[PDB]
Amino acid sequence: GRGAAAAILSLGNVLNYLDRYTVAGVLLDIQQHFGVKDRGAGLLQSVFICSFMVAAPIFGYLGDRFNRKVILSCGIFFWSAVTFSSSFIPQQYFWLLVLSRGLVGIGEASYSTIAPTIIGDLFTKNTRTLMLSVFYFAIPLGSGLGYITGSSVKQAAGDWHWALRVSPVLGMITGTLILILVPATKKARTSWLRDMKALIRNRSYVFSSLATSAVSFATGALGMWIPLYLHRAQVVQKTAEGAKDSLIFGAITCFTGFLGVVTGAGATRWCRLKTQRADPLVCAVGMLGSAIFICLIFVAAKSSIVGAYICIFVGETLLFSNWAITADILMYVVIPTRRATAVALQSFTSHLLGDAGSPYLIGFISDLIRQSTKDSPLWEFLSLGYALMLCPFVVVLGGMFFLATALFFVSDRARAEQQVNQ
Repeated sequence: GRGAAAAILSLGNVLNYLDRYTVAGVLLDIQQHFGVKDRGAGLLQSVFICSFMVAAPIFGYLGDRFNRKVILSCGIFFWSAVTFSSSFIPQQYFWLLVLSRGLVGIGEASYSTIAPTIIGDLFTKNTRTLMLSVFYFAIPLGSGLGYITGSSVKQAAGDWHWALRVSPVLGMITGTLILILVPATKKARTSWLRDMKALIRNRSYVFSSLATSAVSFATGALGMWIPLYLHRAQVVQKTAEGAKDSLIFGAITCFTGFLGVVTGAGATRWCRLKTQRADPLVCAVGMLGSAIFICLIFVAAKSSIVGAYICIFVGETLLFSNWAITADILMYVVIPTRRATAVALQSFTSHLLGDAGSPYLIGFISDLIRQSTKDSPLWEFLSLGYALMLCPFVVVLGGMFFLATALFFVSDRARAEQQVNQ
């Protein structure tokens, strides 16, 4: 009953992230077929994330206006149909694909905002901790499966459109299953405005919000431009493959996400006993290590793709570890009454600052570098590498933000406790 409901919800989340990251696996094919440059490639994910972040709050308000199950199922159908329609688009028109990506982002935001409430409502007896943890595990597996499925469908069918055609068919079924296995779950604006007005004064919360914004920026840009960068490295070198590269990247991504969550949680646990501020400090250490390895990838790639893959592995491990700890930092620094507003504000801020227009930023820098210079495989590879060299700096800045959050942690916890008393 309820267990099958949460199972189908987790499958829907996996398919959600699969649809989200399918485009990255065949970005090269899409770019070659549509005759667009790195800027046009960026536009896709930029508009997608923009629509997602703008939609999540309106979908929360739809949730407290309408039923959760109805919203979530109508969403599923919506983005599945939109993805299938996007698969069937003439090459003459490209903005149609951007609009389809935006609509899919709207739907995926609806899901990401509605499903957690359904999971929480299903179980209240402390099983929801584990079931929500399953929901969270659905994320890295979802992204890895997106990469792998896109690459494999492209390699088998020989045409990229099929990559966008297969997933909707899987999605529609899950939607029909969502209603079948999941039972139905069972002034304020002024208060929220005061909540924001007093949250902006929270130093540690603001610094953690900036840090997670840098995290989102780096994650989005790198996860979207790594496949193209690897294929460019291969074409520069005498011997080249691209589906296998995306397969390896997706496998590494999911495995590193799981291992990184585990290692981050554990390491912050052992570090707590040494000193308070352990969670921000371990976040900063992980961020800095991720920056070092994301900088080393550019030196390793030209020598060999495999070295770049190990660098990807390490950087992904750390950059995924930091999430589970920044979450705990957030829930420490903010009081219960005002935790929902703080979570929504942090999510929107992270999406806007990072992963919203970041792919377009990388693509625009790469296009500028290619335009100023002559265009050829080596120039393309070097330009994309230089454009990606911006992400390590953002990761270092996020580590500095985590350090700042560390500096003002105990006093903010004291304020939170003294406010909780009353």
